[PDB]
Amino acid sequence: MAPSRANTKVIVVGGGGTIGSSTALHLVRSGYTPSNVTVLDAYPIPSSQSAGNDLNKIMDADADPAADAARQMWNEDELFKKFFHNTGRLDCAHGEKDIADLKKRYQNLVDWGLDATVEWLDSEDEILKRMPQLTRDQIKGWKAIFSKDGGWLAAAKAIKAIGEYLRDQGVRFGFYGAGSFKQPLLAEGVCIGVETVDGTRYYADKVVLAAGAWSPTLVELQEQCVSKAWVYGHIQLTPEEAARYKNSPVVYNGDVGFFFEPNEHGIIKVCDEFPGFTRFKMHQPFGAKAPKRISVPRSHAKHPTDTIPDASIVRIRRAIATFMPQFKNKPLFNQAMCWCTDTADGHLLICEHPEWKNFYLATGDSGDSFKLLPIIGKYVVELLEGTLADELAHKWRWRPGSGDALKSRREAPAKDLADMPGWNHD
Ligand SMILES: *Cc1cc2c(cc1C)nc1c(=O)[nH]c(=O)nc-1n2C[C@H](O)[C@H](O)[C@H](O)COP(=O)(O)OP(=O)(O)OC[C@H]1O[C@@H](n2cnc3c(N)ncnc32)[C@H](O)[C@@H]1O
Repeated sequence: MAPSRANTKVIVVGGGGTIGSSTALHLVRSGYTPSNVTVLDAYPIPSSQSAGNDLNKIMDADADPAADAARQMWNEDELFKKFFHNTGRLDCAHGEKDIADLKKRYQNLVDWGLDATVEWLDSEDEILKRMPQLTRDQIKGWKAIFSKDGGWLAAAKAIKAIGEYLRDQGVRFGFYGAGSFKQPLLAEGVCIGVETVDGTRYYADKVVLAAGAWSPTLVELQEQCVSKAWVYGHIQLTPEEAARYKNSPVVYNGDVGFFFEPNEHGIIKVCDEFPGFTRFKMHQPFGAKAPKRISVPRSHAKHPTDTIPDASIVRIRRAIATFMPQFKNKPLFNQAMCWCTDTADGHLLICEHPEWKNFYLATGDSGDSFKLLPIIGKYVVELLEGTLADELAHKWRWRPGSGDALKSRREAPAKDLADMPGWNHD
């Protein structure tokens, strides 16, 4: 019957990204033999097109079991702890609608699962006493929640640290044409390996597809996942300017955008807040009988001259003019699109393929899974071994026809890059 952990060969497709690197880590921590694990990625770990290849991501206070288990590891696991910056978060709102919603969010913590960590800031001057770097004339009528819990995650560094640990263990890697998945290798309905674009054939007992936004492009997912991009750009502070924002909280206003503490090189990343962009084109995933119109990521790693739409730049410039008016003349550089894939309900897609035995999906990240990096591979290993909790097996199940992922649980259906000029410089 089935091999032991030490004798099981596993291929992790997308193992240079978030879910895939975590899966490879948890296979080695679980006592799989490192040389029996093969990481395949289009790009070397940390993949240059991974959504986790970022200077920073937010760590919030999500009460979910996966998020809580990840939070404990960001605080306690020596591989990850140094990459969690506990700056806290300043969530601001203005206008009657946004303030009323913020006030209810705050009350839902008092009423329910404790505040302790959280403060209501009921005026401009209370926001300024927390964050003196803001400008009063730009925050007229604002209120905020200040949370001391959470902060930001040094995302690319964390995936790089997993990759170094995996290399030092003796995990096997294939990248570029030797890593770019083309198709599963099927033998009478059982997946026994993968073929890459260069024609290399890798054989294993189990295959994990952790290909992020590329997952519905690579195999037929029946629109369960729809891929979308979000945007950012960067500004460079002088050492004196950057020292003002040492340990600064993540600052967010849902009408405006958000920005992070400068990194150790003085760079602040600034983001819009919006429902994402698709990039529909004709493509034929493995298991599709003909080409289909699907959202296919427009990869900045493949197209490094790409930037972001003009509309996005206007929004990011508005966010800088509002949060950091003293920096409005700094150029916005290293502008990029970053891709995720939404399910209709925003829950993960972590399941065995219904026809291809031993081929597992680990995707549906839905734009909020970087914080799960330390833990998510544990659940994927449980899935491979048949021990995943039944409630999670159901929540993460194969579910075509379960709702429109174009809108997902977001405010609107995503707009398409074909309609949003300014990002293509070919
Ligand atoms: C884009 C984005 C995401 C994001 C965010 C802001 C932006 C702009 N803010 C976040 C935040 O504050 N907090 C948080 O927890 N998450 C946030 N996110 C979302 C997060 O980045 C994603 O949910 C998560 O990183 C997705 O992980 P996943 O593992 O699913 O995807 P990935 O890291 O992109 O990795 C996919 C890998 O697949 C490889 N690939 C693609 N095609 C192939 C082929 N053909 N063969 C082999 N490998 C392939 C990619 O190269 C990549 O490494």
